[PDB]
Amino acid sequence: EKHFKYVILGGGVAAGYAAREFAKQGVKPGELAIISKEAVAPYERPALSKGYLFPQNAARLPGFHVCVGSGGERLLPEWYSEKGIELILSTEIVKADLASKTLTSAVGATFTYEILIIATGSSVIKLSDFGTQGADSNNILYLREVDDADKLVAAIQAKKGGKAVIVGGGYIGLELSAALKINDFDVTMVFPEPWCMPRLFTADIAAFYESYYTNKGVKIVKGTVAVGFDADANGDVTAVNLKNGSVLEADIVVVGVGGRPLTTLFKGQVAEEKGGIKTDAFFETSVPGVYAVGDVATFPMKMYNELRRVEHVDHARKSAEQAVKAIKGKESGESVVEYDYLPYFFSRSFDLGWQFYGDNVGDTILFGDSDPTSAKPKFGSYWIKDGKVLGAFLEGGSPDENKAIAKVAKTQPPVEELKKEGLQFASKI
Ligand SMILES: Cc1cc2nc3c(=O)[nH]c(=O)nc-3n(C[C@H](O)[C@H](O)[C@H](O)COP(=O)(O)OP(=O)(O)OC[C@H]3O[C@@H](n4cnc5c(N)ncnc54)[C@H](O)[C@@H]3O)c2cc1C
Ligand SMILES: NC(=O)c1ccc[n+]([C@@H]2O[C@H](COP(=O)([O-])OP(=O)(O)OC[C@H]3O[C@@H](n4cnc5c(N)ncnc54)[C@H](O)[C@@H]3O)[C@@H](O)[C@H]2O)c1
Ligand SMILES: O=C1O[C@H]([C@H](O)CO)C(O)=C1O
Repeated sequence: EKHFKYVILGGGVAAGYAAREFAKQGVKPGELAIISKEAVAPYERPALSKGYLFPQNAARLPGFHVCVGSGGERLLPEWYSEKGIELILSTEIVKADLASKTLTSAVGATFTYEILIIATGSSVIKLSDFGTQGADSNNILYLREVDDADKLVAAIQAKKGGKAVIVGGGYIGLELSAALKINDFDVTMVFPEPWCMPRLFTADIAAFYESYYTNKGVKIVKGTVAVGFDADANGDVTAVNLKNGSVLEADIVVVGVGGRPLTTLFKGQVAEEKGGIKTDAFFETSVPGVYAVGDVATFPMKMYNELRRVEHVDHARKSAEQAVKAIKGKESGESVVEYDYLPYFFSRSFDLGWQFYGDNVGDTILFGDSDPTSAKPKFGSYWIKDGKVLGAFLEGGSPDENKAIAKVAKTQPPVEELKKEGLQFASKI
């Protein structure tokens, strides 16, 4: 049975960033462990949908260990041992007893803590979860962890020049459709909503990305879902059957239909809200000494006076740091500031890249141009509620422009004629 003062459960983004902050905060050898089911030390998960998939000069471990994704120092396994931070890899925790402060691995082993950080991230939703016919076929692929990414790269090699079907029109769909096309596949994206990224993109924004993709030769089939798959005698996928009776031939299927917080270890033991583990502004759960960070946390979003859960990397990094600051604060007597999060989302594909800051509520307007025949296109939007700008999006911004939209979102300036020189508005705030 192992004993640690601090245990981080999960070896992902939030775990690595927590490890960095513990080290900044003076953690001593033998005090901290990170327990992860993965076989590798924490890494910047966003690379798996982007650089990992380049057909040459691809990202690979140990390159994109944390914290290189935010311009930080890289934490190789050897950083952890030299600091006496125990990485316990290839270890899945299958039970957590918060009353006894003990965790039990799949293999029977046991681990105790005085302070626990839950950083278990999200599951990948799978068509097999739905019981979809033929969803067990080979080369139907998901992307959450580096092991999944390796399987996809291997399929991309095995099936080169063939046909790929991307199921889903969220972040994964967007990024992976682009990656497959760059890898020389005939690519078709299939999704049920009226335009891609329906939660964040407006119809205007979505139409830009759809036309851009179309121009790159990506086929887009809207208004339907996969209801079945054909497989060959070896059980490899050969076609995707759609709700509307169409069939798409496929050598590879990539599915991105959402993720859900991995919180079932704690079912009944902590308070839960909006699908995640409820926390305060310090990431502390119902149970004292038990924190929850990253994708699992439902936490108070100061600037919008609501609880929220966020499933993006910037929050994973920041929430991790905050927890460690709160823990360390309590040891010498806090105060620590409440988490004050400004939402930051972003995606890049092909030669495109956008950022969004704030909250996408209220009425929207589009500025700039907007032309999918490029180059490089530069256009944005503002979300306006109660006479204030609450949210801002920009595709193709320089660093000063991106900064300027972030400042709009953080300061919520009043407005009416923005559309006029939209970007200039941000540049003058
Ligand atoms: C492929 C991909 C690309 C993405 N790209 C972007 C992007 O470009 N921008 C952006 O904003 N967001 C992106 N995201 C979202 C972002 O990566 C997440 O918000 C972030 O990883 C959350 O970090 P976290 O540590 O909560 O969880 P995760 O990094 O998932 O870490 C969870 C860790 O806990 C381990 N775990 C879970 N249960 C157990 C257990 N029982 N025992 C031991 N270990 C366990 C997992 O294996 C993992 O190591 C991306 C996500 C994916 C999947
Ligand atoms: N740049 C980024 O921020 C980025 C990039 C990659 C992954 N991710 C994260 O990774 C996780 C997984 O992403 P995702 O794209 O899978 O989730 P997502 O929630 O961003 O979107 C999933 C999409 O799946 C579709 N959907 C739901 N059921 C479906 C079905 N039966 N058939 C077809 N489509 C269906 C909807 O169009 C929805 O838009 C999320 O937490 C996401 O935030 C983030
Ligand atoms: O935040 C990120 O982490 C990775 C970095 O580029 C990894 O260095 C990535 O691709 C991002 O968008």
